[PDB]
Amino acid sequence: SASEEQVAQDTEEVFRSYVFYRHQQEQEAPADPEMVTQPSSTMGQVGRQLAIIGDDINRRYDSEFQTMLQHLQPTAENAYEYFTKIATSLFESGINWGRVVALLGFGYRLALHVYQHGLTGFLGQVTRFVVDFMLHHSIARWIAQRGGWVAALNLCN
Amino acid sequence: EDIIRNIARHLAQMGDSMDRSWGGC
Ligand SMILES: [Cu+2]
Repeated sequence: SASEEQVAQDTEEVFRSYVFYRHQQEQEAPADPEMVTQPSSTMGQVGRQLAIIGDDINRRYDSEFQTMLQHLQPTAENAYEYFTKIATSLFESGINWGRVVALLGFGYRLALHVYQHGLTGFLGQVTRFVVDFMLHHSIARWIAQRGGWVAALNLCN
Repeated sequence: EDIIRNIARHLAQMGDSMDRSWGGC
């Protein structure tokens, strides 16, 4: 549908802003220079809101995801496959806004982990994983049925 | 395969906890 397609084209700006604000807030509590680089756009506000409201629960899982990603050993060659299978298994049960933010958070954690392990210049490739998965696995469609990404601005705590 | 399932399970747990903690603004 046309609404699904608009949402899927907005995901890149949402994910890029989410990555920026999430990294900035964790740094203010080693930096990834690829994450430090329009802010008043509705999609930029959405990414920032979702970084803010997930902060407390994301912190509780930091140690688990660090251990699991070390075990997974993602590389340039297997990261598409691992990201897709992980994201597919996440949504097998269903979709709600928390799981959508968990997907964005997984793209953030994956991008950060591979950079810290020496895979440079990869953030754009993770962004494409997130955008393409949401289009092709009905996540953008669910978001369109909520009224688009702007509906996430009305999530609080 | 075992690591993929563990990671996806944690994402679902974290996402469901986030979803339960959020209301309207
Ligand atoms: Cu655990």
